Amino acid sequence: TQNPMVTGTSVLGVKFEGGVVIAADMLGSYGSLARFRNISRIMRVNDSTMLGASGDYADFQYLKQVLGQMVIDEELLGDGHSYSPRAIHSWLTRAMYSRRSKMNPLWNTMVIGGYADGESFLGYVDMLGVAYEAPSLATGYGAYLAQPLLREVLEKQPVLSQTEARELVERCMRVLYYRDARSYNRFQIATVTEKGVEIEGPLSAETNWEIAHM
Amino acid sequence: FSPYAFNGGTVLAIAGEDFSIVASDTRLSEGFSIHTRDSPKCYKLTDKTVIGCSGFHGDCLTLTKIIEARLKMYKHSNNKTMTTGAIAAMLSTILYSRRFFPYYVYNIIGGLDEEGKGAVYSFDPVGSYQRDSFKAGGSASAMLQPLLDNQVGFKNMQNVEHVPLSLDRAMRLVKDVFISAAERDVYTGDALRICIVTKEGIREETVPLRKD
Amino acid sequence: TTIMAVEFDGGVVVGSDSRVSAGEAVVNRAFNKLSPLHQHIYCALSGSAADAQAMADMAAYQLELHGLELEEPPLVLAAANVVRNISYKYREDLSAHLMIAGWDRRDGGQVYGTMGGMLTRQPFAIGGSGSTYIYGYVDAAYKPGMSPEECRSFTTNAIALAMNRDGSSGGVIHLVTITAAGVDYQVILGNELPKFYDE
Amino acid sequence: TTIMAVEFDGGVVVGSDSRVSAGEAVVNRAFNKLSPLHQHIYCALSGSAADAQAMADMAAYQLELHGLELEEPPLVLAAANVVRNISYKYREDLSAHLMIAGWDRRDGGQVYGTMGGMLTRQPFAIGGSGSTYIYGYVDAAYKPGMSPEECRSFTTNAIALAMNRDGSSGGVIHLVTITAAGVDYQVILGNELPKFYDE
Amino acid sequence: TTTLAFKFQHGVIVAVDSRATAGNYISSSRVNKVIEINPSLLGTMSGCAADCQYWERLLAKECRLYYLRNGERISVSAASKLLSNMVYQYRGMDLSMGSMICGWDKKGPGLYYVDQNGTRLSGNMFSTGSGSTYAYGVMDSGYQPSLSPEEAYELGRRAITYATHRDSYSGGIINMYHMKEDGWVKVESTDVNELLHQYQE
Amino acid sequence: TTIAGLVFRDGVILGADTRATNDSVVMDKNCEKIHFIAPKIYCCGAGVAADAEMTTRMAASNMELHSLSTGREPRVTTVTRLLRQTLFRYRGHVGASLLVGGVDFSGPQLYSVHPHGSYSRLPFTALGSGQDAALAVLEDRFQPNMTLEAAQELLVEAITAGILGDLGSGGSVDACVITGTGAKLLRTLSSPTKPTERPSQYYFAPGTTAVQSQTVKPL
Amino acid sequence: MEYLIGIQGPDYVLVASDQVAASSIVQMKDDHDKMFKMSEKILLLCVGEAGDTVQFAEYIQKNVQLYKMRNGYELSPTAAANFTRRNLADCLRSRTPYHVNLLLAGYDEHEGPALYYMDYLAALAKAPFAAHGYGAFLTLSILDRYYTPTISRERAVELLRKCLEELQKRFILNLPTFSVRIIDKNGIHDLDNISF
Amino acid sequence: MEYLIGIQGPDYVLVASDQVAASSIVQMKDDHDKMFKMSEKILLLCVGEAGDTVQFAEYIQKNVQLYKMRNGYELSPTAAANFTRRNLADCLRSRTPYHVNLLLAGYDEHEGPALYYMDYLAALAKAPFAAHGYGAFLTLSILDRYYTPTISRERAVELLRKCLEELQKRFILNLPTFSVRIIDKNGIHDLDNISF
Amino acid sequence: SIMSYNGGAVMAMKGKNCVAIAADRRFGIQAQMVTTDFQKIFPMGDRLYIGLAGLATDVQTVAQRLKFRLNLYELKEGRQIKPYTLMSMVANLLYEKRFGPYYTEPVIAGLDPKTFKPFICSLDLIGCPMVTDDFVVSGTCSEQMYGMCESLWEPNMDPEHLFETISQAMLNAVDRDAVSGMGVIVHIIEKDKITTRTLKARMD
Ligand SMILES: *[B]([O])([O])[C]([C][C]([C])[C])[N]C(=O)C1=[C]N([C]2[C][C][C][C][C]2)N=N1
Ligand SMILES: *[B]([O])([O])[C]([C][C]([C])[C])[N]C(=O)C1=[C]N([C]2[C][C][C][C][C]2)N=N1
Ligand SMILES: *[B]([O])([O])[C]([C][C]([C])[C])[N]C(=O)C1=[C]N([C]2[C][C][C][C][C]2)N=N1
Repeated sequence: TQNPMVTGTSVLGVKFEGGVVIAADMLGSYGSLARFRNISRIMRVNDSTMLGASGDYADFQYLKQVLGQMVIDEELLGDGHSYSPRAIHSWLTRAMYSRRSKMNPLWNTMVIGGYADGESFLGYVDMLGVAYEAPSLATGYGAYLAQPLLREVLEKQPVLSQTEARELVERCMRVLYYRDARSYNRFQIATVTEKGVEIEGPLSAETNWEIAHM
Repeated sequence: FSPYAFNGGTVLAIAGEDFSIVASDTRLSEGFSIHTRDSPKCYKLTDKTVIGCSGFHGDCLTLTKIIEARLKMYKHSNNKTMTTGAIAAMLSTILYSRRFFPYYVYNIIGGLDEEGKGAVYSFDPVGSYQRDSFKAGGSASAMLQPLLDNQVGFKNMQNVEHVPLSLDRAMRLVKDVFISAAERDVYTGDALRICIVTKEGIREETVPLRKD
Repeated sequence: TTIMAVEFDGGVVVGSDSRVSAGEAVVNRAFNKLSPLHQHIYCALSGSAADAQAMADMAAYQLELHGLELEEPPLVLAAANVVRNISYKYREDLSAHLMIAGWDRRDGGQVYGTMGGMLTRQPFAIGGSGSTYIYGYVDAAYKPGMSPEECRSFTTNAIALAMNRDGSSGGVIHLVTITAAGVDYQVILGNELPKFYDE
Repeated sequence: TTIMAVEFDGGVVVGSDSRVSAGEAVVNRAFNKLSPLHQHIYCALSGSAADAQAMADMAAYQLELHGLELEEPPLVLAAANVVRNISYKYREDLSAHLMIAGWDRRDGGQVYGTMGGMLTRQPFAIGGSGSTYIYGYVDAAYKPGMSPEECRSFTTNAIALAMNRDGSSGGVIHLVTITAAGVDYQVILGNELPKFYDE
Repeated sequence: TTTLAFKFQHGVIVAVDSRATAGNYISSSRVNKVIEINPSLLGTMSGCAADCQYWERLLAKECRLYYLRNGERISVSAASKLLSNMVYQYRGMDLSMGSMICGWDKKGPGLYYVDQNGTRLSGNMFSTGSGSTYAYGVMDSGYQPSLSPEEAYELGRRAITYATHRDSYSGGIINMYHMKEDGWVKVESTDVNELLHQYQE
Repeated sequence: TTIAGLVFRDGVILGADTRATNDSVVMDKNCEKIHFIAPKIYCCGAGVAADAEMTTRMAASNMELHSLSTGREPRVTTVTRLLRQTLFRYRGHVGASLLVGGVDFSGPQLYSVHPHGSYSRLPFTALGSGQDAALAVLEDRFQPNMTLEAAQELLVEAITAGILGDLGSGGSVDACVITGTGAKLLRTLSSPTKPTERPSQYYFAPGTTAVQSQTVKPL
Repeated sequence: MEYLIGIQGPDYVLVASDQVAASSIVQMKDDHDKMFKMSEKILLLCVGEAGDTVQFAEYIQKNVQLYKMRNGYELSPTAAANFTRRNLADCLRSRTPYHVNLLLAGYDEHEGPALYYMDYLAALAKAPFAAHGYGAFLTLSILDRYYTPTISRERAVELLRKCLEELQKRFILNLPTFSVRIIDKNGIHDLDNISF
Repeated sequence: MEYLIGIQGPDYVLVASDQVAASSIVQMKDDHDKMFKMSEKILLLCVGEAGDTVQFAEYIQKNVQLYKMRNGYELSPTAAANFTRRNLADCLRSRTPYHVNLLLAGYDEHEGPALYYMDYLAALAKAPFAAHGYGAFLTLSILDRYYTPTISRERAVELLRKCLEELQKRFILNLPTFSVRIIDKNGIHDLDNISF
Repeated sequence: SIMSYNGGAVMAMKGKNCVAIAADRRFGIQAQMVTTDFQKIFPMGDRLYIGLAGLATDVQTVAQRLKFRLNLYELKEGRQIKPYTLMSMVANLLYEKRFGPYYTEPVIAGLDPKTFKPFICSLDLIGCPMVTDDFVVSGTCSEQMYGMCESLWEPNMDPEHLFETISQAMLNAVDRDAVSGMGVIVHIIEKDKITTRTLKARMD
């Protein structure tokens, strides 16, 4: 996939005490045109893993299909073993790298969130096969706009509560709406804890336009 | 579309009489942004071998996994652990198999040889390699190598005793060159990870670097 | 960028979005694209910010001098001609469409499109990257004999529809109504814009 | 080319223009872009005529066989999936967007956009080169709970607005209404198309 | 890179420099540019370090297999032909290797030049690398077939030294070998800076 | 480079980092990026370093002539008109990206001026390769009519975000506070980074360096 | 550029070629043989792209020799020339073509002396005399001016000398020595080198 | 490619150059002089792009001669070398640059013998010996090996012969004859041509 | 690149009441070395020197045009130029060729004519100044020079220690650079004397 058609913008992710939260807007962009304003870019993988994706939407749908089948296949066995967030992150990394090596990349940047054995997981996988883990993540334009704010809060308070992480994410979504031209004021927030994966949406950020009068 | 990305990072290795040091910074980058400040570039292969990699992180992750599998395969068919020099010889052939679509990785191996002396091997991306006394690789490699030539190799000095390098001196020197490299190289920073390989095993040490 | 101007009996209504963009980054989210060339003459800017700003200033200067020499308020057609002249002469170098709208005692409310050096008088004009998405909308909604209130409502709706679809448009909606009585400015903020099918 | 499909309670309304173009020349001014894949499933073609025709035939064949094996009428989602599969697999070679619309006993009237291998279910969809000019129009005119008559009127208006503005669209308007009762075809000729602001 | 070899009355002399570079950066001054295939066979390297290192090591493998199969030890002429056929399969793919194969077989001292295009030439003297034109000038001016061993060693050392003085891509130390009937001997490993200062005085 | 400015209740605060890089190597660890245009008008420069330097010097010179002839305090609008008319003339080739701030008779004014000659008057702006990071801090925490100390803290946090997030920025934060009363140039207002202490060291004795020739010339 | 030349007489064929092997600006070898003996009465003169000439010539040589081993008699010059062209033309549109120029000289028991000219695109032409390389531009007219069909071998050698002398005076390249061979009913004979 | 060479002794300067004028593959002239006499004690050796060399050299020659006419004394080699560089560098960024390589040899009353090397980009360097062209790659090391600062003119001529002999054996181009001149306190002297 | 066509490296170091400037002596065209005594450091006053690295032709042209300007300045003003004033003069000269630049990066080192305060700075090809308190480098091996300077430089060094420091910095830096070297020249500028030394260096 050298020419991505419909693409999604930034995906945010931050760890908190006992879970991971990820956010993404519901926009499917066709160049600069906001073509699909109601598409979910966040997918539940299993009970402990969630996936957010930016970039080519068709590639994300294909990855969602393949990943979804894998999980179903594993569940059929009923042997007591299931894919952990780390294992899915590793699988995705190999998948992306393989595609990139044949000069036919899956044009996506992904954020993997998960909670297993009392440990929160947050992984990043780009289209070139570049992968790593961090306390907070932001793809695309979020790397320049959201990440700085996220990191700043984590430099003063490394361990956040669920409520703090949620509020911090909403603040980032507002900034993205103000400064990213391919963004849309309609997003989803997915949370993974010990109780499983939950997806809230659609949500909107409160916007201030006081400066226009100035 | 480009299949590569420059992710920065610097790796250093120094061989002593009965030790080898492999050190690296922990910043992972892309463009002008930082992906993470906690990505060490040195992996343990065996109890007396460490590899330091730098370059395109996509190839760095894949090559390390491939080497790790080849060490297990070698052990199963030869009934022993691969030595530092056999790992160096084998890595050369793995890098040369992608001679037309290369791994963009600069490797440096640090460990002990069969006589328990420090050994360092440096590689270019397509497999060419040689044994050296010390070596810098990656983003700040041209800043560090001249200083190691003067302070460890004693080049350009007259009336100087060529004493053997001790672990203590080698450790301070490693910390100093990385502190100097973090000031000038934009890709080098955050933290320094130092692995010391001796006959007693591999010990690790972490030291902070400038965050800007 | 989305700009629009409508003629009504006795004056004009001109409006635009407030987004300045550099690729995918919003460099200015509250920019005023409506610029006065004279007391009752305005121009809407679209295209390159530097070119449009330079052209608008050059024209304002030429019209000011012209007005003091002729001892009377400049006609809207004269302002359009001055803009057309500059736009045509430097067509190879300039990438900006300066839409002209205003009121004078001879012809009343007039709207002129002067893109690329070509001058055309229209009952209503739309420009900028976002105008492509509202062509169908304005062709079906426009009715002759609209009042200023209706014109203001018509303009607000069209701009709002374009801002939602066009990535290069957004922010707030600037609105100016020009008549014999004077210029009336108005700003419709993000939370007060017309709402249509969004999901 | 301009295509559009709308979902209504009990079925779908799908329509399109009839222009086939080669640069500035009209090679076929009365082409039928609405193609049946099965008894109650249709697809609108946009983009390359050869690619769309080949894809539609491949799908019709696959769905026909599938229907005889399962001993029942194929679901609209299955038809969309089959089209999506072909469209995604050959994304590098194919330049055609096959919009899917139909009726089945499980989900009723459904509209699916399958451009580039991405499958999305929508209450209404628009495609082709001419669809860019009616985005604003459909966002302001669409209302939930529309009847088939209203849906037919809504579709005709939107297509007419696009045909007037888009050089690649024109001719007549093909219209098909699909329900449980069957397929109803309709052709709105050039002299019977809706008229809006034209001068 | 500068490598040279010549036959004289007492065998073959082989000498090289030891510099490797990447652009203008000197990546090493201690590269070994002579491969010892067996005790009567040597290979020199010039061009891309990975291509030279890999294909010459592959020749060494083939030479060893030949000896186990035939019980006889490959000749210099057959070793060079094996190398030239190996790299000829990748012609046009941007391999970069200029090698000299030198040894002593049943037909006496042998010297061949082989390169990445498939060129294979037998000769009395050769020079390869970016500093090879400078080496040729000094080597051809002082070369005589009746040179004594010490005189041949001196000519080899002077030709490499003057090439490293003029060519930016050559330098470091000179590794010299002497190919004889009973096999090769490593003559010396001298730093070219000590040599040039002693010639300058 | 990260440069930023905001309008507060009584004036303008300008901010910058102090790192100057040659490609990917740090050349200067203490480059002054906030330049004097006039007593109550300052400028922060990003983009091509020699263009910024020459452009601001030419402007300061022309603005000084202007104020000598008129006998009055220069207006911020004049600086913006001189700068933008010069930049448009060169069609973007003079790569000067500037933030112009000052206080005149009409109050505090902040402008951003871009290389092709376009400009915008705003209550807060950021420029340079660290601009998105600084702008995120402003969008998240700016309020109109802040007090001098609140504005100083906000601008410092915005520059600091660029310093820690952008590899083209680093070093210290410099600030310029401009009000009706005074100008406070705070070169080195915050020093968030510093070279490590260094464990061991190196020492060269007397004649460690071998010398070939020597001439002494007395003055 | 390399130089090849062939002169066909009533009952013999005379061929000559330069002995320079070059690498960029330096002559690496000054006594390189560009002639390949395919059989007792056939010579193959080949020049062109480095690597290709030897690979191609050797391939032909091995096949010509194999024919003799399998049948008990040698392939004629004409059959050999056509075999060479066939092979060269087969690789023309392939991935690995042979960029070589050649001359095939031979003596057939029944047919007599033959000289064949072949370019890199595999066009085959029989000729009384021919030359390859940049030097052919300065010597072909000389052969046109002095060559007769009944020229004796002594006059042919003098005619060849005339051509080679022209190269010494007019050509920009340094070609000081040439290999000279003659093919007749008694086989291939080595004549003295023509040096300057 | 043309060949230039200069060797500076204690009280003289020795220069030599090839005499070949070429057009593509043919030597149109075999006795072309590449040396230009600027003054009684100054020689200008020039090679490079066709047309440029003569146009440039003549321009310098006319200006050097004009200086002598206006002042009554000749410009020194150093001043002449700098005048040449200044002019060459001025046309470097212009529309009509001069693609020439040169050597300026001269003898100054007070300063003695001088040899100047100048490339086409107008970088000027004083040197004990120098060479221009492809041949310089094969002869510079020879000068490095045998040259001493107190070399006599008889030994210098032998040293030059060594360099020229190397060209005959190693260089691919045909350069059979060289112009040899010497400049000292008695002016410019023509030595015998060195031919092969 | 045009800046590596001739090679070369220059560095200036500040000491306690003194300055040091050094450069390589190699003049070469691409891979071929032509001479080993090319001048890169020119005197611009009693205690003021300028080092130029980059294209050899522009190195000579810039030095000559600067000498022309400085000479006229000294006659008109009747005084010796200040180190900082020279930096501005040089920047102005390089900026005039904004679109068609001289390919050279000058390095200035000296002591003020009245207070003898050490001054060093470096400019780029366009004319942007970089006044520092420690050292400045320029040339094909700048990365290597930065490394050596960053770890070896110390504040308040006396003339002897400063000499050793800059010497070691240049020697080890040029040894890792293929087109730089063939000798090193060093100038130690003190208030009362100028010391010029040539170092024993590698000639390969
Ligand atoms: B609109 O999108 O057309 C808008 C209208 C202008 C303000 C008249 N134009 C722009 O968005 C725009 C942005 N820019 C530059 C981009 C690079 C940085 C400086 C501004 N130019 N026009
Ligand atoms: B429409 O403009 O998108 C239309 C839709 C098709 C019929 C599905 N396409 C075309 O106009 C069109 C024309 N052509 C070819 C042009 C060259 C001659 C053969 C037809 N392909 N698509
Ligand atoms: B020599 O200069 O030819 C030398 C000989 C080798 C060591 C046997 N070669 C090299 O120095 C050399 C350079 N490179 C690559 C060139 C392109 C950039 C990466 C290095 N490989 N060998």
